[PDB]
Amino acid sequence: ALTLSKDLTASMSVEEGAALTLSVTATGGTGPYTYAWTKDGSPIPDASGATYTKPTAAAEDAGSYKVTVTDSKQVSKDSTTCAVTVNPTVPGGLEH
Repeated sequence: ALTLSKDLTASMSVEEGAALTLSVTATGGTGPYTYAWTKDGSPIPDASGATYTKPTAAAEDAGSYKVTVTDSKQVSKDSTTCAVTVNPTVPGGLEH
């Protein structure tokens, strides 16, 4: 439940149109971080920057988001699991 200070996001459970922030500080690994972004079985929005937001996530936007970020001790750090579930109009689990 413990993030790096504040996380990029924690979780959104919805039908497609979830609310996602992807966020770290960036350089080529000096102070701020150089990176590899992935999510929990799914592709992430473009990647490789520092701070990006997905205001409405579609089907390939469903999974859990995580990031491998290296800084100035040449050390790779991991930033938080942001879990977004974006369903089709709903399959028989919630109210059906």
